[PDB]
Amino acid sequence: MFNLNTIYLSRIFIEFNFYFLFFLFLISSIIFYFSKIISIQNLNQNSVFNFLKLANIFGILISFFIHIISFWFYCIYSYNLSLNIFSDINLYNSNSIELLNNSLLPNYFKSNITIDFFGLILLTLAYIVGFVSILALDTRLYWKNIKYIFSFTIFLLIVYVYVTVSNILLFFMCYELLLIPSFLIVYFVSPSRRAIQASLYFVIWTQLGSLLVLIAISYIISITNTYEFNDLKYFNFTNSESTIIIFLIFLGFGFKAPIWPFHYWLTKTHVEAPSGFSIYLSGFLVKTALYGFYKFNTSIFIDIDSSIFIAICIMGVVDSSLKMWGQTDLKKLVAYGTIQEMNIIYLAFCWGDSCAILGGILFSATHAFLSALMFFLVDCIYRRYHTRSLVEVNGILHITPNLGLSILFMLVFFSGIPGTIKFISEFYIFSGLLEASPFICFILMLVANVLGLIGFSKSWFNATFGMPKKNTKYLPMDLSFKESYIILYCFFFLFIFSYFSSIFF
Amino acid sequence: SSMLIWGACFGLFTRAAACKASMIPLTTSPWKYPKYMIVSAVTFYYFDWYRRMALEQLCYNEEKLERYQIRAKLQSLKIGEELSDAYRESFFEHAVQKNNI
Amino acid sequence: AFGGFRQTDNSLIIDDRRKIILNTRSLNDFQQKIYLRNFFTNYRPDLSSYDYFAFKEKLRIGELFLNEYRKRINNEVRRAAILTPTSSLREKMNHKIADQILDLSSPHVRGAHFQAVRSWTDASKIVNYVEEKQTKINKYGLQFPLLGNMTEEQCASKEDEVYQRLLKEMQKPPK
Amino acid sequence: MEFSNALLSQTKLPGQQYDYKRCFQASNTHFECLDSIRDAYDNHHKCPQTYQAWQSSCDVGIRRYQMDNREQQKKDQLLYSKEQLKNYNAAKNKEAYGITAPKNLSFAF
Amino acid sequence: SQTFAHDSFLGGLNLFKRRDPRFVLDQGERPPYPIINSNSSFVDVLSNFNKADFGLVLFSAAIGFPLSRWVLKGLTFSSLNYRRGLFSSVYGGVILWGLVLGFNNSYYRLNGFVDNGLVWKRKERKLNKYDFTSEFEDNSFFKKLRIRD
Amino acid sequence: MFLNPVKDSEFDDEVKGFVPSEGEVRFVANKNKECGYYLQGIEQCRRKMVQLAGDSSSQFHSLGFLPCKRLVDAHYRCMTDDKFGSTIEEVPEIGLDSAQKFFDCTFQQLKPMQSCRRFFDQVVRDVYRANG
Amino acid sequence: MNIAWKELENDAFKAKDIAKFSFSNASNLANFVAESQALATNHFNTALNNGFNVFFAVAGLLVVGVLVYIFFNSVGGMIIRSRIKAAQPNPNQVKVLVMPFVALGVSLVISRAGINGDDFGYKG
Amino acid sequence: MSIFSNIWINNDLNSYGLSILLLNIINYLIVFMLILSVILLTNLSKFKSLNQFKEFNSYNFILYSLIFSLLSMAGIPPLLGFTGKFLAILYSSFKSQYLLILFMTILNIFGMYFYIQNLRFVVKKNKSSILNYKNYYVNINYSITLNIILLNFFNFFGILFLSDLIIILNYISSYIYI
Ligand SMILES: CCCCCCCCCCCCCCCCCC(=O)OC[C@H](COP(=O)(O)OCCN)OC(=O)CCCCCCCCCCCCCCCCC
Repeated sequence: MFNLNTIYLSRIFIEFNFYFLFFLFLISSIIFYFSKIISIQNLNQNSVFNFLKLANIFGILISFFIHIISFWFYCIYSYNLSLNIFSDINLYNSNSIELLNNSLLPNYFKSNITIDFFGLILLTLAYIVGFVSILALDTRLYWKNIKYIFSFTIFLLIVYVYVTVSNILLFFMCYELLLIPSFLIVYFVSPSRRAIQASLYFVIWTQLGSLLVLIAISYIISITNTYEFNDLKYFNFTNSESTIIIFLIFLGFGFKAPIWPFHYWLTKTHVEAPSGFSIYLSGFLVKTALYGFYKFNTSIFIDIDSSIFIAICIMGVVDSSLKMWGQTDLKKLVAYGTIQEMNIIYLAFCWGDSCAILGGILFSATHAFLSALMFFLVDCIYRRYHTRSLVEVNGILHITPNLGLSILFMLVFFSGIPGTIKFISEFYIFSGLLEASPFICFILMLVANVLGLIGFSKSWFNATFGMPKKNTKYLPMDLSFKESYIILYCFFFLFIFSYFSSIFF
Repeated sequence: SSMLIWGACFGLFTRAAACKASMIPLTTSPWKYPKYMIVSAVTFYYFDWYRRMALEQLCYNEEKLERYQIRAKLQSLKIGEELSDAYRESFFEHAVQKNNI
Repeated sequence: AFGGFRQTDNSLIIDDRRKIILNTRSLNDFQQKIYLRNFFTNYRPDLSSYDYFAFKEKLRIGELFLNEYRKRINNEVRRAAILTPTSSLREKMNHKIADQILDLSSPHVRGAHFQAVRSWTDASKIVNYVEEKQTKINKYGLQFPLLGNMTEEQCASKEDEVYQRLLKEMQKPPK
Repeated sequence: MEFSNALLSQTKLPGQQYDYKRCFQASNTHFECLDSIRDAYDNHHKCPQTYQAWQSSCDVGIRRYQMDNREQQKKDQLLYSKEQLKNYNAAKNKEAYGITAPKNLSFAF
Repeated sequence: SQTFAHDSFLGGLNLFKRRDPRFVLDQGERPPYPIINSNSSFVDVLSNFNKADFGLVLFSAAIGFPLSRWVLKGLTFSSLNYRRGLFSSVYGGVILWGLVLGFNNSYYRLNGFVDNGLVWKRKERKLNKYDFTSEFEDNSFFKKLRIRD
Repeated sequence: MFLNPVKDSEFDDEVKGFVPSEGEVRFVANKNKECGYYLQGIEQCRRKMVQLAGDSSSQFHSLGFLPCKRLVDAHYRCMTDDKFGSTIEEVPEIGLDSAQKFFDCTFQQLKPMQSCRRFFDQVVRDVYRANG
Repeated sequence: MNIAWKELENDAFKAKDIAKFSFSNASNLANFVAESQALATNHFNTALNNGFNVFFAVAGLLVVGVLVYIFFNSVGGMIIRSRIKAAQPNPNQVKVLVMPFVALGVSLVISRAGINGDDFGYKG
Repeated sequence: MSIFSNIWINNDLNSYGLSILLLNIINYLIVFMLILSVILLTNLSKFKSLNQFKEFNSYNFILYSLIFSLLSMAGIPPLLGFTGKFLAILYSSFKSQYLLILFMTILNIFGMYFYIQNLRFVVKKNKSSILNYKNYYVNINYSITLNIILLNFFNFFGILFLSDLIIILNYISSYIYI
């Protein structure tokens, strides 16, 4: 009983959600600019900043809500579309349906909107992680730097255009557009003094990766004078060009999604960056490298052996997981966990368009929520005890017990109890790897799920237990409602997304 | 959209941005607001005409550049290729048929 | 317009069809397309873009179908284990069930693997199997809500066709 | 350079000047002696006196440019007309306001 | 399109009306108007002066006053004599530029590059294959600046 | 489609699949790549002719789809490597039914030019299977 | 350029060829030029209008519900909120409870009606 | 540039590279003039050593204008300086020069660090106070401010209007041989 109404519902919702967000951003920006002369906080009760804050929060939430309904529409649409071509067995008829255009708004950037499952998963992750991160940045924004309240709406708009285009050039441009806001946030909002050099490291590594990706994109564009993913079906690349392109895109996207030899920038940036932006960087930003690579991996025929890339990813996993024991800073430990699971996800895209991509797609969201939760816990500890080092804080239980309980439950979920999506993603990827490489699968499993887990658990257990004897005059209070609800929502999302529709994945 | 209105909108926001950047209040020197829109509207309106008129001459130029490329290719042939059967007929067409002057 | 990349290796190319001799390092954009980029990248290059999309979807459904076969035989084994005591389960299971279990093993059925390594002929055979099942179930109109989308008008015509076919099959003599 | 007739035609001897009035008068007279009889390939021997005047009046570079322009004009005339060109230009400028969509699931290739 | 009549005070405005954005024609390309004197000398251009070049000079004389005043707005530490002399110098320079423009206009009319009141016996047929400006000009002021859109 | 009817079947419409030879797939793919220009022109010609005399009052309404016939010939020749005939009417006895199916599915039933390619390809496949 | 109807006559072509190159009936040609062989432009326009209305209603109801929820439950601490609600007259409490739920539930109901096809006429 | 039966068909413009070079030169000049206008607003005697980039930390217009000018010089994607380098790499790939691409990549990354190194020196303890005084008060120029406003607009959003500049530059470059 699928008809045209659902098709047009899905398309209209996809386009109109973007225009909703854009009009919110434009109105709030106009109000901010034209209300005062200098555009800085007035430090009184009637500051425009207040309104702006609410506006931004409002919009994201509302857009997310619309997105959810929008997302559901797509699912049904996609499902039935497949059916409409699976059951067309008569040789005389063919599915020839041509749609119209909405008469209210123009197509942004003169392009036709096309969407896929992994793009909408990325958009949902952007929505949720941006909401959490902007909630975790209230205290950092103050006199003379309130403008960066607008950063996450800009991120949402850019990622929307990124995921809703079949233009490979606009794809690359939207991928490139994400650097300036990130650098500005690290430069102007971070409180630590060491963050000035960390931003430079972030910029230089990420831009080297972007330069490699740019070389590959220029290669593809010049050889095939086209900007559509479809036209690549009618042009063949020789062995040399295919090898050059695959190496360039792998290295360039592995600079951002940190492969083994390039994670120094990520470690420094997480150690020095503000907590909210750290949540955004681990939860969502690195995933932008997985998406683009996937697209460029799937549109080209490559006739090379993926053993070198698989070995690089596995070396990343082993190197990151072996370094967890000797970490006393909790934020660095969370960064290393992020590195190991990012490399695990990046491994799943080393077999092309095979069924290995489903585990990677699910584990991207799994890591997004796990990293958001871990960095939020680190932020709570840092704001409570004014430190994030095991040698300075322990016995988080017995004083503010809710934080300790959250730490222990986070450890359980990271260990991967069979009731959540971490176990599902591990099962997918490890089944495929065991069939593809048994000894490699065993080695990777032992290194990741035992040694790294033991180091992680030692560093986190020692902080939770003990006696907080040092400074009783300055000991803090327990969690607030905001932090409790954020942690509970992360747990709930993991457990309940273990129940998503099986048509996908 | 109209280029005249787009230019007028450009001048309006340019003046307000200049007032903010100089830390002078808005509503200061108000007569500059209509002047900026008038100047900016005429400026971008002429550019719209010039860019369209440059495409026309560029397209007509490529017709002449079409002829130059063919003759440059024949003159850049390596020696011994002029009478080769791959280029012999095309070379003779320009040397003989195009001797119409 | 499609372009190309200048080649470097020096090697003679013999075109017996056009009766010409070329060099790999002196190929223009068009000659590179018909001499170096002519290889196939599909299971069935003879199909159009629409036809290969249908073929690919049918192949995915066929892999899922073989996986479903294995799941069904496993569930039958579980039912036999619950319903039949071990004093006679092995012999009954050895009758007709063990062979089917071994028929749907790792090479024949993809299972939990990343990819089913099939040649183009194997993919064609799987797609043909799926299409045979479809033709069997389509002539009875069994796939309206579950695996299809017909209008109200088409439903009445389909019902009339299926009714006539069922009448024709019933009045035939037994084989 | 070194390949364009346009840049070579601008190269002249010292103390060499062109009388454009006489050259264009002779060229117009010759092209009106032609264009009354129409051929796919222009035959100057059918207009001998005007051909001689044109050769003695115009420089070699000017004559080469004139022949190239005449060939281009003859090629263009056989293919296009004013009304269909106007209609095509209007249609192209009208569809420029819209967008271009991919042709998903094609048939031709 | 229609151009200003020559040998009249508004003839110089035809300098701003063009058919193509080209600076110059090709070596063998025919000028838009018949040629009066291809190989003109200095006195040939002077003898061709008429009301249009004098109108160019008059326009230079009119517009030179605000330009000279605008230049003079930048003077400091000056006396009346120096200010008056500098104003006279700037005004005379603008007059000289107007005379140069009139000389160029007369030369162009002699060569046939601009409207000189003559028409070719045979029109050079042109097929408007590429057209991005006809309707835009017809719905604008720019139809005045274009000849045969 | 690559299903053959089952003869002496217990029920009415039972089919069995088959896979073409590697030579047939190669030939069809190469000819489709080398002759897709004619295929696109048929789609454009078919739509263009109706746009000019779709009404029955037009002067040349009687001719119908005649000029596109030329394209239909060229494609055929291309798809047959000029080894059989200059026009589709010279197709051998095998594949003649598929030619009628293509003509019915292309003009009498103005179907999207997705199903019509299947019948022309069937003509080519039948000719390839018969001859060599 | 050479694909036209000038110099084309039925004399050259044989009848059978003409029979396979003749136009279909008027209805088929009209459906072909209008591209309405399966669905009509009226169907498409109605679907666009319904999608427009559904999106506007859903977005408006969602924003109204969330604004009223935030502005009714963001007045202070728990005791302050309890005192304010107790001071509120009965209709005001009824409104500040009910109507955000009404807006959000109506948005969800509209979405559910959007995803379900219950207008199909092959029932019974 | 192929031939079929003595008919030549070419899909190459042959004058694109000159237009690309002109675009690179013009973009560099625009960004350079932006940063020099920012300098010319201020008191010139303060900028002697490289660490004195801190002197640009006076008020939000100067600081952000120079931060974005430096990022544009470094070739950061959104800004104007990126487009010229991107088109240079595209033209090099079109001309099939991978060694030139590699050497330009090395030069680009080293120069990018050379540019962004000064963003660390901009950090200052307090406001710099780098403005000239006139009539007892700081002299803030409005005309140079408006010029910087226009240059900032075309630095931020010049990638949207780059097509027209490319059209004009190719039109100019098409006259080279004709
Ligand atoms: C209210 C509305 C009423 C109705 C509308 C009324 C409108 C009336 C006013 C408009 C008409 C007035 C007359 C025409 C405008 C004045 C002349 C002018 O601006 O000319 C632009 C100039 C012309 O050159 P062109 O014609 O190409 O010359 C070749 C042979 N003629 O063109 C050029 O110089 C060519 C381009 C030069 C190179 C540009 C590209 C490279 C540089 C790009 C970046 C520039 C950045 C800044 C550089 C410094 C300049 C500020």
